[PDB]
Amino acid sequence: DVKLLESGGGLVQPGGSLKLSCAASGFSLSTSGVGVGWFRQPSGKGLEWLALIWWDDDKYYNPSLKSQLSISKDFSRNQVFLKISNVDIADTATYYCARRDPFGYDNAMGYWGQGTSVTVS
Amino acid sequence: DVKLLESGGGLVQPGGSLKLSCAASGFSLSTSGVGVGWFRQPSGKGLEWLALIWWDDDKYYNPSLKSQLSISKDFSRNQVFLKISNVDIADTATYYCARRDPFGYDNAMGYWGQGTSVTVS
Amino acid sequence: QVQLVQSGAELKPPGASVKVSCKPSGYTFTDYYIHWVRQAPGQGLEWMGWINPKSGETHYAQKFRGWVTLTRDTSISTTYMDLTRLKSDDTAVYFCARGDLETTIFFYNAVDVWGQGTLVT
Amino acid sequence: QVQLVQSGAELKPPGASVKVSCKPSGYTFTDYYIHWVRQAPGQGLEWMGWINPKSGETHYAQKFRGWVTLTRDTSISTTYMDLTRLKSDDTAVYFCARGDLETTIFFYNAVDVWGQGTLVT
Amino acid sequence: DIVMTQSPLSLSTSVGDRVSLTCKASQNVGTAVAWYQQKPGQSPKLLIYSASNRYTGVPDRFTGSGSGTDFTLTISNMQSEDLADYFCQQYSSYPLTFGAGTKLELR
Amino acid sequence: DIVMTQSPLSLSTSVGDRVSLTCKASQNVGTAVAWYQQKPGQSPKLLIYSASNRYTGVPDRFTGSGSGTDFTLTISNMQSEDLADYFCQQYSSYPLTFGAGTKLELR
Amino acid sequence: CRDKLSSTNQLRSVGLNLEGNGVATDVPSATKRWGFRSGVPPKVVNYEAGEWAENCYNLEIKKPDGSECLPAAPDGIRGFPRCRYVHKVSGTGPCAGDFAFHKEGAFFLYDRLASTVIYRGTTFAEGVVAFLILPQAKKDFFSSHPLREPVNATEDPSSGYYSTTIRYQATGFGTNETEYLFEVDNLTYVQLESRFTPQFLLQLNETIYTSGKRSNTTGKLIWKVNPEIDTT
Amino acid sequence: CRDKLSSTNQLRSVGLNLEGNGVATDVPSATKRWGFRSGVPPKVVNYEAGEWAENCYNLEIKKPDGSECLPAAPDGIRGFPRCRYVHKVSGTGPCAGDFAFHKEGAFFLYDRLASTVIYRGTTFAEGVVAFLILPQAKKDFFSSHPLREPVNATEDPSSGYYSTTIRYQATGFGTNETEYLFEVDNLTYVQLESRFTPQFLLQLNETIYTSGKRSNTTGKLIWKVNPEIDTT
Amino acid sequence: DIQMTQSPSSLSASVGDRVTITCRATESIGIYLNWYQRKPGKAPNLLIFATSSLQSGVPSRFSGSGSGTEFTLTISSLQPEDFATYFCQQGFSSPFSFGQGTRLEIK
Amino acid sequence: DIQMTQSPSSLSASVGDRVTITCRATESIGIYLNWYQRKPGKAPNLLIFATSSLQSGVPSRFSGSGSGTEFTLTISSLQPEDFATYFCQQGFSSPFSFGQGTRLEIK
Repeated sequence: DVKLLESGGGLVQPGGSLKLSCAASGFSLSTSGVGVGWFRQPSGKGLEWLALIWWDDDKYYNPSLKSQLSISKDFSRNQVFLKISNVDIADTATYYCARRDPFGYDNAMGYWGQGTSVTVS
Repeated sequence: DVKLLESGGGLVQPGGSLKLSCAASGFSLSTSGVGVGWFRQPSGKGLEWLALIWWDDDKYYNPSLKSQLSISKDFSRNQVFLKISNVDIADTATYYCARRDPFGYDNAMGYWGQGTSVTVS
Repeated sequence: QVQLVQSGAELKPPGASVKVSCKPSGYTFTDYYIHWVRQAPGQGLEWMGWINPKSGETHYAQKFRGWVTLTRDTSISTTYMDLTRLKSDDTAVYFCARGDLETTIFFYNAVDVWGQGTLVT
Repeated sequence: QVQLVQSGAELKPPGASVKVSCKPSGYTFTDYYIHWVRQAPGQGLEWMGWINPKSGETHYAQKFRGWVTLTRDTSISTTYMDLTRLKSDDTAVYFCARGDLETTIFFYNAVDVWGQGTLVT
Repeated sequence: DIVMTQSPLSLSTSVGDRVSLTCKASQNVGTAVAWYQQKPGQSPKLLIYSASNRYTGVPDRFTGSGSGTDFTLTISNMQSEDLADYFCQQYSSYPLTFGAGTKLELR
Repeated sequence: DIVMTQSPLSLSTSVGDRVSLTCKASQNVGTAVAWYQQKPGQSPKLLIYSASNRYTGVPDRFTGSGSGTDFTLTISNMQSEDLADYFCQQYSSYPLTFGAGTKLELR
Repeated sequence: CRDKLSSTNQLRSVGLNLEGNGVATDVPSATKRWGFRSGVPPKVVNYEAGEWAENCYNLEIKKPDGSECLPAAPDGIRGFPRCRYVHKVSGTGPCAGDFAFHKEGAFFLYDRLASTVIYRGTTFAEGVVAFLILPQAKKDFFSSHPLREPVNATEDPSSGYYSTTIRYQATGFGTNETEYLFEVDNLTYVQLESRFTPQFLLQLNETIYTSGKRSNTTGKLIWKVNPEIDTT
Repeated sequence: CRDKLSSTNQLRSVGLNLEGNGVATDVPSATKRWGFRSGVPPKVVNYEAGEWAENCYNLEIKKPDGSECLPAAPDGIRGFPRCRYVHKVSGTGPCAGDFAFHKEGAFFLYDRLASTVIYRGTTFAEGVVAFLILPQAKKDFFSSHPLREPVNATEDPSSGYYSTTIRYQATGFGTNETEYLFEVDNLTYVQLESRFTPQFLLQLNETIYTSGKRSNTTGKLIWKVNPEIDTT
Repeated sequence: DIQMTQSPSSLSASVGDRVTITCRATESIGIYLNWYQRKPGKAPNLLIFATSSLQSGVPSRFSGSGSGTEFTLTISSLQPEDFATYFCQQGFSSPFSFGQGTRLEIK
Repeated sequence: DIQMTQSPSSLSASVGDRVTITCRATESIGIYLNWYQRKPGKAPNLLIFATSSLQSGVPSRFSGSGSGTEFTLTISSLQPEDFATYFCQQGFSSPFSFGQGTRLEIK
């Protein structure tokens, strides 16, 4: 079983930046298997960000949020990163990324990984 | 007017040889105009040899007679020759060659030239 | 006729430098690639990389140890495989194979025209 | 750098021979066609023909007078335009133009690299 | 692009109650949806592939239903250990959204 | 290949007699023939082009006739100066041959 | 091979297509013939010009470490000869070598230029360098030859070189490690080394695109290409 | 033109057809491009091989003085590359030059050989010498190239190179003095520089040959070619 | 024996002038001929390769081409060295005759 | 780092013998590699050009070709000089490793 892993992380001053990240232990990251989901805010309220990450195309679920975020990945290691900047204090969460194996075009990316604790001060 | 000319000639020992010949003064010998007729025996009796001379093909009217004859020509000068050999005494004549302009395929070669006096002893 | 004349053998006593001359004759000094190969006695040849004497570039395999660079005075008939950090824990006989400079490289690994060699201990 | 060094001028007195040296330097002795051109003073150049020094062949224009052949010792740096039947009724300055031997002949009439010349009277 | 709603968080149940859940959307999604559930203190797990199919290890009580702007989740029976916040999503547009989570009280 | 005959040498005429000549051949020549005449002490001259046509400078008394194995020469009138040995030939084979010459006596 | 004229006699001067050996590729077999090298210096050739051809390639390759495996980006002019279609192909596997050298003598050419090495971007018809020609044939033969061939070009290249794609996905590299998904309109299909040239793929952009299409926008289509699907 | 590789790098090695410049001839226009020379020595080329082509020539030329203007008869092997048709052409005008040299750089080739000069007899496709090729392409490309092209030859050359004639008559020589009667079966026709290639002439060997033919055996036909006759 | 006719006859000239020179073959050739030029008191120097390509080290100002019987040298922007006598060497065949023609002068 | 594996291991041999030697690339290459041979106590001499063409001055007896990972040297009619050690130099890429393998001996 692949273990989706999370790293970040921890306290950030507001208006700051953080390269939030995840990794897939035991996984062969490749173009096969499409991509990875991305952190959702467990804090609630309710659901937040997902990323449309394709091995050849990082896409933004809600591009207005790009004022604080951008996305990139590593294939030499199974890793993915989030370029957090201009942090909003309302966004603190343990943040769950997820990587379900795609069902071909039906890229239903569940399979949540480890939590982290994003906080601000 | 082209003058067909004849040269030879004169006395020949029997069983001998003679390069009998003719020439066309004032003429442009060429492949145009086809060819030339060839000596006929004026001695008679009656008609004798004609040659089927084409600028590209000397032909023999009666090839059995080739034991005494063969034919060749010069274009650098308007001249034609007969390779007489093994002479038959019965063949003495003044010998008239002729060169009528051809009527295309109708190569009616009249236009007799000068006489010569072929004799033997 | 190329003759890449070369320096005599020496015992070590580690930490030595030891430039190795490879002096051609019968050849325009900069017109072929210069080598740069070595082997422990009792061992197959080690590629050392090569140099483009026209420009002096290192190419580049022994830079991994960093032990060698070449002196390349273009006004003289030789080059020197300058060595550093030489140790007696790696004896070798150095040699100078010749390549084919100023050509498209379809090589044709350099011919071991020379030969002799320089033992070090 | 080709330099086809050449013999001094002389007055005639007809019936003279007079070889004319044309001694190259800066050139392999037999690797280009050798000339062999001349002119009366007050006159345009006369081609004299040329020689293939690799085999010594005459080529061949002045053979019409027959006045010239060349001495071609291949162990020396010169050839001689040997002349015969020289007369004072045809003065000239001889010259030695150079061709392009061992090539397909697309010529390119020989260049008058030399020059100087040899006047004869 | 598209928004979604789900039946309210405050639902109440007892063991063995057959239950169902619903969601709604502002666009006719066709069958491009999925359902999932999560329990507090735990990462979420997916439940329904497409409009009806279920993910591996999902209990035999669960199948999806509906199409377009309206979907439901059929859950045969109830077990107290099966309480979870339940969710659903359209895949037809971006950003993707989930219906509000819901859970049932053991009452 | 082909042989030919002609009316006999011994013919006799007087001035203004219309006359004609004939020849025969062993093959159907079609129209490939010619006629000529010669006078003693003189080179010959051609008379009839093809089976009927005449050569330049031929008198208006003369035209050819016939085809194949049989040909004739029509000569309107007679003049004593027009006597000559007359001949004809096939061009259809080689060797080419002429009919025996003929002439008419002034009697 | 000095012969008599190898020394300085003029030679001229255009690239020729390697397909004259019946060569065709499924895409990876082309890369099978090249790979990468090696820290050996690159070489280039100057040409009067080179041949137009139906099949050529555009390339970018990536490394998993983000380098990303770029082929050199030379300052030479990067236009290239008309080619009926080209295949841009892109992405990792990695370049262990520092450049994408040919193994076949396959000069890569564009704009009367060629090299022993593939460069980033613009198309690389592959070929060999012609040498010959009478020095004055330049005023005659060259009017139809590629130097003036644009003057004598027909209008049919508009149905010709215009008909190309850039969508191949080079997943992985080498004969033991690669796959070629083919994109269409953010759709993908399983690679088919048993099929060649985008006209086939065009059917997919006119048929499976018409139905069996990504009506479901959850992601790029990943068509499953069953051999039965390939057959029908 | 030394470049970097002109000195000794291997080059290979076949003749190429001059018709790539749109060249075609009425027969004398081909000789217009050659004529004869001059007492300058002849040159030859060694090839691996050369190109098959639809149009080539066989020659013998004569002098009115009986010399007769013969082109040299070399001891090289005289087979030649397949050619769909050839035109043997023969007879005077005279060779003032001592050989029939090309003026165009038109190497005359047969049997992997070529020369700057036309030789007696066997056909001379005309062309230029290719130089290039990877040294190992000989085991690959050459299988379809003229060295092994007979292996990959189709059976269609039987309708191809088989379809040729030898009947042209070169009366006179040079642009101010020549005519080309065309023989058929001891028939001749007026030259037609406005028509090209024996297929046209073949109609004459199937039509005017069928009627308007030399039924009259007095001599070779000399058809009068009226421009109306040429037209119809 | 094709003569190398040449014209214009010698001409007056000045610097910056553009001029042409032509050769007329006695017979059409369609093949290369070469041109030379000379300083007075000196041997001629090849000026242009027989194929109408400049001899190496010749200035860009030099030009010219031809076919058949006509070959035309051109020079643009005359310079003082250009008052050299110009010539039409026969090039392609025996005997290799040498044409003569204009040179330039000012007075 | 493609290793140049080589086999056979050294072999006994005699004059007139025909033998082969092969190299095995660690990875397929399809590209040239070169072979060398050496007298004992001496530097190796190129034996064959990397493209499987003999080095100049090499006897006709030498042969061999290959593709992919396999390259096979051949020798026919062994002669006393052929007991030299043979090698598989890497040819086409960095690092240019040098293979080792059979040499011939008799006893």
